[PDB]
Amino acid sequence: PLMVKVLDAVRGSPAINVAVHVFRKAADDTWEPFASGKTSESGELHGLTTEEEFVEGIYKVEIDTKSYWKALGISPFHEHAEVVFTANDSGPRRYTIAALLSPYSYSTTAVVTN
Amino acid sequence: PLMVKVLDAVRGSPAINVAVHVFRKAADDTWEPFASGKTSESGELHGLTTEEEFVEGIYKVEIDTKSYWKALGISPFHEHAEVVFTANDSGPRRYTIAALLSPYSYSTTAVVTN
Amino acid sequence: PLMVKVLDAVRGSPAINVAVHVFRKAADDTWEPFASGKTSESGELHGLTTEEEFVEGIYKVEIDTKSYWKALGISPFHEHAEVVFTANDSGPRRYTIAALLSPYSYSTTAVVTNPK
Amino acid sequence: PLMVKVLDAVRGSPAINVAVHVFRKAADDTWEPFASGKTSESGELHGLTTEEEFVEGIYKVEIDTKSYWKALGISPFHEHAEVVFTANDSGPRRYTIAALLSPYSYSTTAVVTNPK
Ligand SMILES: Oc1c(Cl)cc(-c2cc(Cl)c(O)c(Cl)c2)cc1Cl
Ligand SMILES: Oc1c(Cl)cc(-c2cc(Cl)c(O)c(Cl)c2)cc1Cl
Repeated sequence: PLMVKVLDAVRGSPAINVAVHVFRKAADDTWEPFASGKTSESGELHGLTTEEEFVEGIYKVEIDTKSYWKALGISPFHEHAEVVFTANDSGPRRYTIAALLSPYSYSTTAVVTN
Repeated sequence: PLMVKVLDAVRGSPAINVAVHVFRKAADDTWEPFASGKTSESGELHGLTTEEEFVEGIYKVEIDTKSYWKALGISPFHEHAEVVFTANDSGPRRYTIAALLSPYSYSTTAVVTN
Repeated sequence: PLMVKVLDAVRGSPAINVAVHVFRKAADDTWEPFASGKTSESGELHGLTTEEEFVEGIYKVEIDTKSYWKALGISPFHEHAEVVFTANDSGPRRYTIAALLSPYSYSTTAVVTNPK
Repeated sequence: PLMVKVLDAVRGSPAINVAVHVFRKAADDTWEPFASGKTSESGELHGLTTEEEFVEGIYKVEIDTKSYWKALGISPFHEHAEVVFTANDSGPRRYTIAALLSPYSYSTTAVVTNPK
């Protein structure tokens, strides 16, 4: 039900080997670790969760952009890129969170489908 | 070697049934029709060309954004979105041209891979 | 030293009356309130801080996008847009944090200048 | 009535000395030169036209991104960024055309206001 895709706007490529951490907001408003991984050669991270586990709630996707740029020897602005959203059962069932990265900027969108 | 992908930033979805026209710059600097189609349910348009036909040169991808918004009953700013680039044999062989559409804005990127 | 600018990609306009909260990471690693305000009719928020107060640190600028969209009758995807960055670590700079908002997407950039 | 603003997403700065050419579609469907200039140190290009000259029509703003990147040692993807729009069809408006540039990507938006 959840896929994260990261692209590099400097090289025109997938952003490969980017660390991604997913958190779920707890009852006490803290962020509890949920799923994590590193993007593949396609810039994608699949297999984070299952339909059973991915219940309604507020989730945060944290993308380690700073390490990505530093590994390319490029000085970046942001510490990370964070995407925070509510999962809703009334909407479509599959969520792609995409991010398009530059050193001093990023774009992010959601593609939510059945 | 060429795929076009169009996304809708208002609905969080693929942009389906969007007309896309591809042109190649001729020797006299005019744009000659090359390929065209309409995006699929996934927002993608595959099958535009073949490796044999997609020689080095300057290409233009024109995305009919205005008709897309008008069909949703939404007033848009742009007449269309145009992406103009050089195909280069020294670079990677596969080109994805992606566009993320809003009524008064768009983002576009290239994902160029082997 | 710090300005925030927010634009609306649906209407082609400034995003007016957007709430913005700025935090600074404390020595104990918590986010401390630093400053807040709302965008003006130009989509800009000035006057958040001073060059004396805006010391080195890790700052978070939280833009309350959800409240903004809901008031237009759009049920948006994101809770907020957060921008996290180290500031002033090579001496004072001027920072503009800009965001371009859609219901299911946003772009953000920084314009960083050196006052001399 | 028409301002163009260009930002650099790699450096976090205005995109300075970017060439911009504006065209207007003629009655014979050709693109007629309308006005041109280069972005200033703020990344802005003012003074392209007047409210009298900027009549109804279909306009193209061509931003010469390739030349800009090449001068930074980046071989970019696009030839240029072109923005095509109908202007002033409900009376005069003020238009800001903004672009945020990366070597393989750009974003563009419009801010359209009504002077009253
Ligand atoms: O498959 C995708 C490709 Cl190729 C591109 C984008 C994508 C994502 C963002 Cl944030 C953008 O600004 C643009 Cl222009 C494309 C998204 C997906 Cl899901
Ligand atoms: O003054 C500005 C104007 Cl008009 C536009 C942007 C701006 C900001 C983002 Cl995030 C964009 O994707 C685009 Cl295309 C423009 C920024 C500033 Cl500071």
